[PDB]
Amino acid sequence: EVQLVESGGGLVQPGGSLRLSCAASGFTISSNSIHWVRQAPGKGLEWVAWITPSDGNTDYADSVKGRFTISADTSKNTAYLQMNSLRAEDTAVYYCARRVCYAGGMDYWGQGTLVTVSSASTKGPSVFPLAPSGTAALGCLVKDYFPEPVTVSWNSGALTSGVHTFPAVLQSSGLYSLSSVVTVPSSSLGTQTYICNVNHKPSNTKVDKKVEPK
Amino acid sequence: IQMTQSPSSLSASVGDRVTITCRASQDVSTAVAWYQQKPGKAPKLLIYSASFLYSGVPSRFSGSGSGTDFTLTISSLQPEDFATYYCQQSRITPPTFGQGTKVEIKRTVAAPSVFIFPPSDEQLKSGTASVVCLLNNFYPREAKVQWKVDNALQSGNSQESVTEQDSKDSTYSLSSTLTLSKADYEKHKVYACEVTHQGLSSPVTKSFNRGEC
Repeated sequence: EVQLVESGGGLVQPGGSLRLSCAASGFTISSNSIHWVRQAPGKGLEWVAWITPSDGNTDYADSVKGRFTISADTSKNTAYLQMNSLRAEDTAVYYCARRVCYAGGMDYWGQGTLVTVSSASTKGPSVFPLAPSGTAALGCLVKDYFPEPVTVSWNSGALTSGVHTFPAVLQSSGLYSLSSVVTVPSSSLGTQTYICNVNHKPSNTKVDKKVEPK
Repeated sequence: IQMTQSPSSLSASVGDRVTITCRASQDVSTAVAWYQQKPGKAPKLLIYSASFLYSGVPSRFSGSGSGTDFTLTISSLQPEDFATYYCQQSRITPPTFGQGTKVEIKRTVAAPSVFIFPPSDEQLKSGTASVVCLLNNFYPREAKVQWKVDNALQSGNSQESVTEQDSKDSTYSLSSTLTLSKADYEKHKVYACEVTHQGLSSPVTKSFNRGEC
């Protein structure tokens, strides 16, 4: 099967550098062009650069020219995006994709990797219960973390029905917050335990919070 | 070259035909492709070279056009078709994406179930108080959620978040979070969220009185 697998993303200081990698399986990268496409929070898709590894010809979006360098190592079947002089505008999920031709389109895409450009320090979340009180609702508030993302599960993955984990929101403090909620039988509140399992990889924070009726 | 998509957004019922248009500032021959993107996920190729269905894509998707005027058509819209759809021209470098068109699934009206949550004792010790209101499983997305503290309407101290449309029943859920200092929180008794929605005959209010009153 054809697969593109990206790596190299994360949190960087403004003015800093980061190199993204796109490793291809199931085809040779010199057979096509390889593109990088990004999506900033709440915005549309933006093309950033392409390369034809057969001859090393390239092109860049005007906003990235000089500062970014696209390259390829055919002996590793991998393409790269060297990003320098990073600005907040560059914060985005970065995708790589192959362009196939017969007349064509981008048929195989990488999974995406999140690049956050900021001077703010990593910070793990505080996790507070949203206590219940027939259907009853309960949840956890995951507050004051940086950067994204956080993952939330319930009862270590045993509870998935009726779960709603909301998108993160940037607060005026520059830190993220989100809530996850679930609806359950009202009759279960006293005897069944409900635990919010929160993971924040960037700060190596793992928290399990029991949510009880108050 | 500029790719202008129309409409910017649309809603249509399950089974209906949806048409999205992409117009180019110059002749791009037939070098135009269409992509579906679900929130947080890699785009997926639907149509290439203006009219060709990419292998594995459902037969309900089709594409037409040449020169300066291109269209993507979904002949029978399904609940899983909610996404942002993008055109891209690749006749000349640089390739250019359209702005995107958000497709929403229209369905019957459904009133939200409303829940309110006081701040935890743990949070109160930190010096801050968050009050959360949940509106669960409703349609349409449009909802007015108002905070009242001791029956006084609140101004610039809440933030809302909405889930993506449910893939099976096409509903939304919404959270509104009111954030106050602990000092301000402890000056008032009644915390209430009032919800106005097309599915509700009159506005629904859920409240609690601080100090388990």
